[PDB]
Amino acid sequence: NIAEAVQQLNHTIVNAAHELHETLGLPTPDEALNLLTEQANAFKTKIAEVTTSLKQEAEKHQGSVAEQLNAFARNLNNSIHDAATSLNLQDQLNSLQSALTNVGHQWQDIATKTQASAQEAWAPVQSALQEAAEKTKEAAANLQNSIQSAVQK
Repeated sequence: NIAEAVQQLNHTIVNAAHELHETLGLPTPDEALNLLTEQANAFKTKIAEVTTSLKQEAEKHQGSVAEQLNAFARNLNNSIHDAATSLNLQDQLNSLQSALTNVGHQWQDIATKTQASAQEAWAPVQSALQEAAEKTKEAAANLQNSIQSAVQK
């Protein structure tokens, strides 16, 4: 189930990243920079939301799942914090593209983990993980919609 969610996330992310490159076709090298920074911030905002809600969840469980859950969240947060920092279009673009890529990889990691647990250890936090995956997918679809609408007018 998570597997699915996570698979759908990936596709989303992959595409979104492709589009990032079309920000370069914008009128000014300034317009785009502002656009990007904005988008990056919107994303960052959302990913951090998830991180916080998953941290909360972890607080309710025992064992290594809770540990690992809290960890995942922390990590998601680390791959985004510094993504709208660069002072130029170039670095900005690189930064976002990476940030996006790292969020996807981290999602795959945790998905695989849950899958490899024969004792079904992750079952107890499945809903939370799923919702979070959805929220991440939306953030990335939203971003894409933006890079798209700003390149059609």
